[PDB]
Amino acid sequence: FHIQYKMEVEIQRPGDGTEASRFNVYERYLNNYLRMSDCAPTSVLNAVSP
Amino acid sequence: SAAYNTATAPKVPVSRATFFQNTKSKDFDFKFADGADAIA
Amino acid sequence: YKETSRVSLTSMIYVGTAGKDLSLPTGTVEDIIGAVDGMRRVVRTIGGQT
Repeated sequence: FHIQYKMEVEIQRPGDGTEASRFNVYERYLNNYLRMSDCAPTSVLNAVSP
Repeated sequence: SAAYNTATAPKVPVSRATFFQNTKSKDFDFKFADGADAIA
Repeated sequence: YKETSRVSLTSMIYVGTAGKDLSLPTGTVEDIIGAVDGMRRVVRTIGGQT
């Protein structure tokens, strides 16, 4: 099973009046499922989280 | 601070040892040799 | 437990990373017209002694 985590950077420009904006970051790995690592491809316990 | 929070209960305190295995043997202590010289 | 409070009836405008705005309830009236102090008020005497 997959748990989709949202990760976000609240960037508010210092001294600028624009709205504080949330940016989804690192959504290459937080959006795709885990992978059996090639270091230890045998057990699932070695499938390490991004 | 301009954001409205929601009340919640205290959560279970956890450490690393709650989820992850310590892969160090508590029965067999491998010993090491002295030395501070690099040619040695 | 988040303790109960009483609403302060001031401007609740926040301007981002600059924090809370400067609350100017009456603007410039109290600088021109003069301080009011509504807390102490005198009930004028409508009646009297005859």
